Amino acid sequence: VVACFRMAPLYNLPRHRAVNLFLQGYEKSWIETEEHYFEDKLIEDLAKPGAEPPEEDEGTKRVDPLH
Amino acid sequence: DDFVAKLQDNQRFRYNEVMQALNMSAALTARKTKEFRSPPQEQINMLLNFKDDKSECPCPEEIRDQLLDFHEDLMTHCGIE
Repeated sequence: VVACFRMAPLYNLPRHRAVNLFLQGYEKSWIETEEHYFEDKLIEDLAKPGAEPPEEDEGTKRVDPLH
Repeated sequence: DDFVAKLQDNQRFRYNEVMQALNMSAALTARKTKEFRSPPQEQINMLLNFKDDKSECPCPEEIRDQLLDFHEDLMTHCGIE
């Protein structure tokens, strides 16, 4: 268990070998666990006919971007 | 680079503070040395628990207020706000 206490902590690893671990730990810890809600706004904006009747189509209703 | 350097210095300081204070309690030392007995990936996975408020990471608050500030600027750049 002496070796168990003495496995090299990150303060003994080379700087790049610990930056490369930080880059992959920060992801799962923060980037992967970050939540933002845009689904109800993206669909609301994608189903909006944007000035289509004012647009000089002179025809039937064009299918919206969601369609 | 700076974040790991400051975290690497703190991990050596927090190891010295246990290696010159291990004779107060052997059992408490055996519990504070689990961090250094854990594999290096797990060490940096548990040292990166600044988010939320469970706060089992032993990292100081001044280093905590550095990643917590970089992460806000990164989302400002990414447009997530």
